Amino acid sequence: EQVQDVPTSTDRKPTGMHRGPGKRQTAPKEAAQYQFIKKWDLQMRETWDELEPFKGLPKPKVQFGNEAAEVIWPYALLLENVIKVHPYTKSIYVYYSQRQSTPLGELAARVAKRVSQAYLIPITFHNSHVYVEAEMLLEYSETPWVVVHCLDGTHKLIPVKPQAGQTVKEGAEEVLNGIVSACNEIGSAVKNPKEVMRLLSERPLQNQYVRVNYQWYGDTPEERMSHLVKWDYEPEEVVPQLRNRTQHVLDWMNYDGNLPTHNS
Amino acid sequence: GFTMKYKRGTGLWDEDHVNDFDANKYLSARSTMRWYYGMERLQTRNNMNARR
Amino acid sequence: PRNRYEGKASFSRLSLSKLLWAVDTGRLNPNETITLYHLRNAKVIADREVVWPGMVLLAGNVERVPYPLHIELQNASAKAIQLLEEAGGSFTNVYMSHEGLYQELHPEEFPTFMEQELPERKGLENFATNSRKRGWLAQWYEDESRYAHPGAGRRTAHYIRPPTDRDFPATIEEYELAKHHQKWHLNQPGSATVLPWHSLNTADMARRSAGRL
Amino acid sequence: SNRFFQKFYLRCGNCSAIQRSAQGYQPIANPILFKSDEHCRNYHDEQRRAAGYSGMVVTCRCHRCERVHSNWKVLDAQQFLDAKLRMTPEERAQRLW
Amino acid sequence: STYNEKSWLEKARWGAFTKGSRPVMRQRYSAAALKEALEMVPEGFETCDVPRPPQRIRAQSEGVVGRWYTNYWTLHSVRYQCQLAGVEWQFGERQRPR
Amino acid sequence: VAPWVPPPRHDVKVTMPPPPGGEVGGSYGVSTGYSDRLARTPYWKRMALSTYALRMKENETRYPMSPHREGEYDLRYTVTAYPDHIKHRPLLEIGEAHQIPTIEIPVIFLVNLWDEERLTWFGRQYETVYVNRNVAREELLPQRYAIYATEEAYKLLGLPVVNHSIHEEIPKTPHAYKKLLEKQSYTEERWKYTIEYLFRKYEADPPELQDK
Amino acid sequence: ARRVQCPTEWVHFRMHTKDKLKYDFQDLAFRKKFEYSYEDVVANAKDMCS
Amino acid sequence: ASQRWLPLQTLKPMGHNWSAATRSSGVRGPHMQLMQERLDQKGFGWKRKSRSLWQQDVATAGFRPHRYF
Amino acid sequence: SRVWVALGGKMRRRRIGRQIDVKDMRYYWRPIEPQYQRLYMSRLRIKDHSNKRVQPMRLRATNNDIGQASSLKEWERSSDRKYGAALAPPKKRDFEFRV
Amino acid sequence: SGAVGRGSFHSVVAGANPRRIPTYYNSAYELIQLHRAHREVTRNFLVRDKVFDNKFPGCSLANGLFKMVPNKRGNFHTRELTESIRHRTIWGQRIQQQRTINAAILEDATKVLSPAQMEDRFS
Amino acid sequence: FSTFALNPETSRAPHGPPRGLINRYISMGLPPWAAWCNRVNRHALYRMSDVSPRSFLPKAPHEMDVIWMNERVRERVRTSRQVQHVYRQLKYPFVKTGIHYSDTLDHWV
Amino acid sequence: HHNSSLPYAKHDTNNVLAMRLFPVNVGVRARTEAIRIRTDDCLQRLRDA
Amino acid sequence: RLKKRMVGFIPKVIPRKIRNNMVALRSEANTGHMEGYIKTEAERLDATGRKLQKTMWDPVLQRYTLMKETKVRGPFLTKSNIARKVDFPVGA
RNA sequence: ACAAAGAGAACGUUUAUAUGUAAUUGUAUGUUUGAUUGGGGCAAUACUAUAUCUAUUUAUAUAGAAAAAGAACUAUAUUU
Ligand SMILES: NC(=O)c1ccc[n+]([C@@H]2O[C@H](COP(=O)([O-])OP(=O)(O)OC[C@H]3O[C@@H](n4cnc5c(N)ncnc54)[C@H](O)[C@@H]3O)[C@@H](O)[C@H]2O)c1
Ligand SMILES: [Zn+2]
Repeated sequence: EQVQDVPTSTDRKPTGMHRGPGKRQTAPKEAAQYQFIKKWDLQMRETWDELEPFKGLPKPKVQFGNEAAEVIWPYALLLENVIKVHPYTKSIYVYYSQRQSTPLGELAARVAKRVSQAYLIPITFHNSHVYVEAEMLLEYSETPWVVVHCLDGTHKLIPVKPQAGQTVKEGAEEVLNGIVSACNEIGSAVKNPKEVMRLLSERPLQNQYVRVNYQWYGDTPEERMSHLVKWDYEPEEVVPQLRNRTQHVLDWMNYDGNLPTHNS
Repeated sequence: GFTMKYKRGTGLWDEDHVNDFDANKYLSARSTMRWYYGMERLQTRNNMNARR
Repeated sequence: PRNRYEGKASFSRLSLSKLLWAVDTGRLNPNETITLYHLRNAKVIADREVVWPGMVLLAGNVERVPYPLHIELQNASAKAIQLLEEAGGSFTNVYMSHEGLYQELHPEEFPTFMEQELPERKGLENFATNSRKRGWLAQWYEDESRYAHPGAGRRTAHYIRPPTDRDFPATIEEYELAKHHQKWHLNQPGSATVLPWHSLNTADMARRSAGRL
Repeated sequence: SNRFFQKFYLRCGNCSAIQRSAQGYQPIANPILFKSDEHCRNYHDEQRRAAGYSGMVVTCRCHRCERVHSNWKVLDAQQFLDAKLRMTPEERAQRLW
Repeated sequence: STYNEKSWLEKARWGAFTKGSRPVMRQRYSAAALKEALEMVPEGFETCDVPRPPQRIRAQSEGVVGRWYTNYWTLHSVRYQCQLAGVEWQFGERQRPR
Repeated sequence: VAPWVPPPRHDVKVTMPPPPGGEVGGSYGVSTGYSDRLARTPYWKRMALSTYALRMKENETRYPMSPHREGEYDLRYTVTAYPDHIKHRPLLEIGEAHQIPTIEIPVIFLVNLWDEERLTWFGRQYETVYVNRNVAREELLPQRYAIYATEEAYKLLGLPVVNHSIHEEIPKTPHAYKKLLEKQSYTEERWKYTIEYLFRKYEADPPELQDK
Repeated sequence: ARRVQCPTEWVHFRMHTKDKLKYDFQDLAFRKKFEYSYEDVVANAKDMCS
Repeated sequence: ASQRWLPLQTLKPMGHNWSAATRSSGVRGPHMQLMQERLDQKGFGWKRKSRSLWQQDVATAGFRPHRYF
Repeated sequence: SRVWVALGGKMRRRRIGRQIDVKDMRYYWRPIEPQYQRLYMSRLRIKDHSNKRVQPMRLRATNNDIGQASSLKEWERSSDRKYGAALAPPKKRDFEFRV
Repeated sequence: SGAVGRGSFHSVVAGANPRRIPTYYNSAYELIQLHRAHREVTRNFLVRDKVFDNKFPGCSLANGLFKMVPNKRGNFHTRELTESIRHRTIWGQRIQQQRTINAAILEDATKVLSPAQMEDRFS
Repeated sequence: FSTFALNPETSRAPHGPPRGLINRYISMGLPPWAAWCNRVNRHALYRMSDVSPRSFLPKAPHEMDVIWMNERVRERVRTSRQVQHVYRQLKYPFVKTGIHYSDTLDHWV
Repeated sequence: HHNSSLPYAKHDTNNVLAMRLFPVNVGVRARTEAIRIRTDDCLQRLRDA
Repeated sequence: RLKKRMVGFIPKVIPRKIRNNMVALRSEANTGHMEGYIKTEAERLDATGRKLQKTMWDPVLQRYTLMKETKVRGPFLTKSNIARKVDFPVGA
């Protein structure tokens, strides 16, 4: 990892004065010391890389608004922001200007760039059909837009319109309810579904680039699938195929006159 | 251990389902009074024991 | 060479001659579908011969059955079935779990219907759902079970409900595992579904590899 | 590990939202190529969950405050009824489900 | 321990301990003696919550007493005499989670 | 000889035996409590001193749990009356190696403490710091610079009650600890995991488009 | 003080037989529980007409 | 009768998993020790893995040289 | 007439180079010669000696005698362990069953 | 459960049973095991009500109580007695059902050829 | 025990009651070291199910001195090296010199 | 020598007439159990005629 | 027991044990078959630098196929005995 | 006991790797007298070892090794 040149020794005076095998050589507590110390000294030389684990993942398309991909995301964070969209939406693009002239234009781009960072990449990781991508345009475009596509090839625009008084910490939440609304509305207003039921069940994984720091989830791919495992207590399926008893349907209520009375 | 305790009183008389190997061929006059009084005793000796 | 593990399908043989001998003798009533309660309570078979699972009807030298005879037994032999079925009878092979074996022999201890669990998976493979024995689930299996969930794709045809909103592999390690498997096995049609390449050699996961149909 | 099913009733510390989180059936590490450390600490750890998360930090995501933390107090299900039965019918909509 | 409450023979016979094929509620109440037990099942209660105690806990229903509905064995035994009696079990059934 | 044999421990209820010893604080090993005060008073007496509304409060069955030892199963229903072995297990099982690594605990500093060697702050006043387990015990606590960061320590000082889960679980292996560091890095120092801190790198222009 | 005041090898009559039930055994106080007399076992089981 | 048609036999391209000349081959019971259970790839290796066990029972597969075994 | 048929002697150790038509005499269920039939089946006869009309114990447990133990007038009250519970499939428990 | 001709619930498969009312059966063996079973339920009530008649004055002091502890008698009534009534009822139906058929057979048969040969045809 | 690569958690045994020998002793609460017993008598699966631990205190509890919180001297049955002899030994806990500062009595103790 | 399958000499082994006509796909112990269920039918067809 | 190496009739030579005298003629048709074969003196001595080959009934295929020699110890169908795919001169 | 590791290593424990005649366990043969142990053959279709010699004359099982029909390792070569 570039820090694996641990000196196979350590300053510590060897306990066990006498003699024997295993003396004066590194310990797995000391091997983690030098690993951290010489990790920091790179992290000052800036040569230290964090794409050492994420070597198989296809390196995301670099772009100036697409820094959301190169971030190593905490798996305990992508669990919190569990956003889901209608499955027939193939992609989401969120473009926004670089510098925004009007004061309310800088408001929206803040929301876009926020939603470009906060809510877009969880949707990728959670839904895995959508190809979430964000690009920062370069001009005084005081309004960002969102291109919510769909599997049928159709698509819409979602003019990112936050209110002047609101913050951006909810301006996205509005935009969120402005996208996940459309996604179902587009997916409800689709044409014949037999085709998109094939593409969707053919669309490869779009979220491969996503870099998830599986923190305290490193035991086995069982817990790496912990966001797909979804407990469902009180599950309800009350539609039984009842098979009634046609032959001798009566005759349960007509027998064993218990201990025949005085007449018989 | 398990000794068929659900059979102690579930016999038709008092001398039944009580294992008494101590028998004899001819139980005499007072050995028979001793016997009949015996079966009922360890039938009421058992009960009021188990009731107390 | 003849071991009996926990769950073996080894029946005690009730020769059809015995059952046919009784029905005329008068121990068994030909009207009432002769479930194993009647056989046990009429002293046709004792306690020392009904060990789970119940019995097996064997057409032993019985070249003919004269009257329409109805039976609810466990795993009749194929000839014994085609003998009752010729004389207008029936044979609906009940293959009850052990919990069902009790509540059929001593129902005077179960005042109400205490629900019965379906038999072991090994039994459902061979008797309970197999129409060759007219197992009692050969109606249900084709009617309700053999159909997948109305949302399941190709990979999740066996889950009670498709665990994803899309048939395809969910995450990377479910994918690269299936991207390697489908070319680990030479590219077969269904080889997409990753399978464990180690055979436990258990008797439960054993179903008739060769046999009649 | 785990072999038997059990559902706990975890009480958050931030909102005290008594949410229940179960523990499914996760099969034993393979005995065919046995490994003494991974097994005997799978088992000993299993008594520690089976006794209501004795020596473990509980890490499940809340349902009320949507976030994952480690602040849950594992309620034995007669300390839960002590709590559930003693909440006005409106706060049962607030803290319970 | 100089005195053991029970010899190992009865630390190792779970049949006297577990609830398996063994009734754990002795008294069988009448019709009106149940409609007067369920009167104290409080509103907000649901059988879907009182769980099965583990094996290591004895199977003992001390009967219908104060807060009997939390005794998992008293609850599901009363719930069963309400069947043989015909009383209408309002509360929910054991929801086997999946 | 015993003049005045003491009365049973928790005999305070009028028509039910006192809970077994051990549960009240005494000697374990016996399941069923019994108090000769209760068994001698005839039945009508026990029904005199009590009304029906009360017996339903002391009949009360707290079935698995114990009403007294809060959080532990009632010791008249366990396999044997001793305390639950499983909950109070010794930290080392019968075979494992003692590789319990160095653990750092949270302490509430009580005076603005300022190191003169790193020239920075061990800790501000009234802020909880994760310090070594043998700095705290040996250097921070004996002098009055710090105390532990327990729940009640917060209560005594005037701070919003925070649950650090101080030693809620000890890790018996380094990599079993370096997972616990990842849990505690999330709950305690949460600002590390905001969408704003994962993007200090990018709050403005991607650096390749700025001046020089 | 709650203990019984003799080495329990002398009072082993109580610990192994079916006196394990008829006796208080809390912290080795081998003292008899309450026990009805036979004038009462029938006074309490006839008044019920059992 | 019903004119329904079914073949005479089911041909499965499956291969038998018990070869008479292979040692641990067979169909084992659902609770027998699966093929080479506890062995860990070594001859009688489940013995060598006993010292590795954390704690064993008081009566645990001890010394027993096959004498009149 | 109860043979105790046993498999071939040399069927796993050394195969390469042995005769071509004797590498298969190892495959038949041959009887063991009666001089050993009587030795091994001697430990089974002892079950009730001097009773000239009880047959020897069998090698495998025949299906009717297993129940013969629980077909005794004293076992009629053990619902469990009757009608075959060991050789039954593994019991099924409450989904909450736990130890 | 089976135990009568109604078919156990294992007619989940809708196995019908046609060609019925086909057999006159005198219920010979079943009436035998009824008189045997009716003797048990009465031979059980005799036990459930055994009450001390101590013909001796030594242990006369229980001459009013039942011969079984109240908890046990309260069990044996429910374990063995009330079971034996169900087992008696079962035969009280497997016969009351089979008679219903015979009542129908012995009419449709009496007509055809003879009311004299009839109880010879069914002899 | 199942053989698939990725076994997602589930309510019940997905493929029937878990097969294998060691799954047989876990299905009854025992620990996986029961697989190494030669005799599993009704006392044995009692002995090793840890109903009541075979584990005691070095001195009398009424006369104990060093603060043993919840510990015993549990005996660890070891099986020896190449020739597997079974021997057992009593393993203690690790007592440290607890040199604390109880600020009640403003001094180390 | 050092062969395993000596040519068909006079031995009444499995139905070699049907060992030729059968899919090699199936394993052995599942073939010799299936050339018989083929032959078992060829025996019924012959008896009926 | 000791006595690990026997001493009565230590045979001069011994055909089965010689650097490659017993060879598993595994089938070139990667059906996993093998037919253990001791190289005779015609190949015991290195008359063959080439790895032995023979035509033998492949009992699986029921066809005479090649038998390339190979050490008798080893898995006989490894991921090296996969043949690269090829489109046959048949088909459209 | 020696060494490793873990505890800001305040000292007691637990491990791992090691196995000490300080270690008290068990083996240390059998047959003819000190050598021999195998399967054949010639010596009246006798064979004590008699007398001679030969040689792919083969080392059964159980765990591992080879997973289709095919296969390896070793034991006074009946082999506790
Ligand atoms: N293998 C078995 O478990 C088994 C065997 C024989 C009988 N049973 C039947 O089980 C029934 C009880 O149900 P379960 O098996 O779930 O266990 P259970 O006995 O715990 O059932 C709950 C409770 O129902 C009550 N009850 C049972 N039968 C009753 C009756 N006839 N009238 C009134 N109350 C009654 C008892 O209090 C019992 O404890 C009994 O009626 C019994 O005859 C079960
Ligand atoms: Zn919360």
